[PDB]
Amino acid sequence: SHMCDAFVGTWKLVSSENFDDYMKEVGVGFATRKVAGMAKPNMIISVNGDVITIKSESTFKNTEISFILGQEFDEVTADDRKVKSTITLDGGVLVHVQKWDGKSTTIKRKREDDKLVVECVMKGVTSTRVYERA
Ligand SMILES: O=C(O)C1=C(C(=O)Nc2ccccc2-c2nc(C3CC3)no2)CCC1
Repeated sequence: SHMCDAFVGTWKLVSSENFDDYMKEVGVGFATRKVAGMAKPNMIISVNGDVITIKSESTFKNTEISFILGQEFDEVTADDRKVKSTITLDGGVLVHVQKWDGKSTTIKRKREDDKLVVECVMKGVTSTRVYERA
């Protein structure tokens, strides 16, 4: 047992707050914001050795990242940004930093009760997205 076992599984979006404004701050255009905001993703998290895989599946896009904690990777985001990402575990929270064009955004994933809470921060704007087990 490890590290992320409390994250592993299949998770479904149950609430979102301030996601349109988060997306505006990251630079997402109108049409992508409207369709992305309407998405109801499932989040599938798995671990195999040192490799963590996170899949986000929705009607708008299916995206998947695999990574090793602390080891930077190049990522293409849902909104088609090319970013440099690093994911670490800090005090039981998965912290995902994306860097591009001299900007930065941080996505934190934490277990809280029976939920997986995703907090997304860009400049002063926070979005909170709550998932429960599927
Ligand atoms: O995993 C989550 O809750 C989180 C996100 C998400 O769900 N995104 C999406 C899920 C389906 C479809 C589209 C998106 C989409 N995100 C974005 C830009 C904001 C990045 N453009 O489209 C993004 C942050 C964490």
